Amino acid sequence: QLVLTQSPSASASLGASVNLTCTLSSGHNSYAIAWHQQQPEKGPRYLMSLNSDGSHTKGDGIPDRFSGSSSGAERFLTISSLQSEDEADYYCQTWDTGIRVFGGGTRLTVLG
Amino acid sequence: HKNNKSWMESEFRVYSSANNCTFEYVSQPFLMDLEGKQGNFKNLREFVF
Amino acid sequence: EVQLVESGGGLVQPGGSLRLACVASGFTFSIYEMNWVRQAPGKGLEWVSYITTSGHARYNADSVKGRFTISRDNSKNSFYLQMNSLRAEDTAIYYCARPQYHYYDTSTYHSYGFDIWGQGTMVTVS
Ligand SMILES: *[C@@H]1O[C@H](CO)[C@@H](O[C@@H]2O[C@H](CO)[C@@H](O)[C@H](O)[C@H]2NC(C)=O)[C@H](O)[C@H]1NC(C)=O
Ligand SMILES: *[C@@H]1O[C@H](CO)[C@@H](O)[C@H](O)[C@H]1NC(C)=O
Ligand SMILES: *[C@@H]1O[C@H](CO)[C@@H](O)[C@H](O)[C@H]1NC(C)=O
Repeated sequence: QLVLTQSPSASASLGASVNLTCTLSSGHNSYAIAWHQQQPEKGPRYLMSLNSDGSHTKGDGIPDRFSGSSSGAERFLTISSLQSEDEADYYCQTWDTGIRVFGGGTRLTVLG
Repeated sequence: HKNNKSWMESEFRVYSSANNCTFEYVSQPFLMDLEGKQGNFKNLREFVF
Repeated sequence: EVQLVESGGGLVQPGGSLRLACVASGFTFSIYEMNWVRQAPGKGLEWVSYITTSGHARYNADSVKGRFTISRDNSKNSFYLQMNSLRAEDTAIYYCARPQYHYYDTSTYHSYGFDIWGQGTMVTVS
């Protein structure tokens, strides 16, 4: 079925650049994805979408540092000037015929 | 198992033990995964004996 | 635990022949299908191919120009991508990933999403 592939960890000093990336299958390159901020001990807080063209939108309560992109059959996302509050777990999610899928997790040991 | 978390078929309850063996064969599996494609299609596996 | 390590670096010309390895440890190799990963310098991931638990492959995703090839040594608990022609753009670290699709799975199929990546091997080529 679905490959919604996520990075278990990415490490760099304060200033790195993601906002985690997801990998899709060949048969469904063009479907949009979404993520949920399940930061440790906290519930899923909705932040992190993506459309197939990489147009960016801002959530509530966090700066404009965050960006996005797209290339080929995979989906790529970016930040500039990483900060501390990005310790969280994330959950890729696309839409199918009457199914919420919800994908899988991104328990992330990013060293900040 | 909790400590290994590994799943092993090292179980034998269809047969109690083995004996009088004639033929043994190791090859590519008959049933096919083939999964990876998305959608609502189902893995219909047909066989003739 | 889940952990992956790699080996097989080398500086060569395009069209060369080397042996790329993703040693899979901490889990049963006999039931876990596996992948390979490339990370060009400052460039994003492009997956190439995989070998299933039985030994079948699919060389799609069109970033490969009919160049990368894969294989399997299921018994020795190491995962190999049968390689030839290491070319200029392949200056990369190769964090290889274990799919979570052990071939006994229930519930909704978010399996084979990679729950761990490899230690990585740096193969600089130009
Ligand atoms: C861990 O794995 C070992 C073998 O890799 C298991 O060993 C046998 O497992 C069978 C199946 O439950 C038992 O009936 C045997 O009594 C085990 N023998 C020995 C010497 O261990 C082991 O049970 C597994 N255990 C855990 C906790 O993961
Ligand atoms: C990156 O984070 C921002 C924060 O609001 C989020 O809105 C955005 O969707 C993320 N990137 C992409 C490409 O969606
Ligand atoms: C099968 O094995 C048993 C041993 O208990 C033996 O008595 C019998 O002759 C064997 N039969 C054949 C057909 O090999």
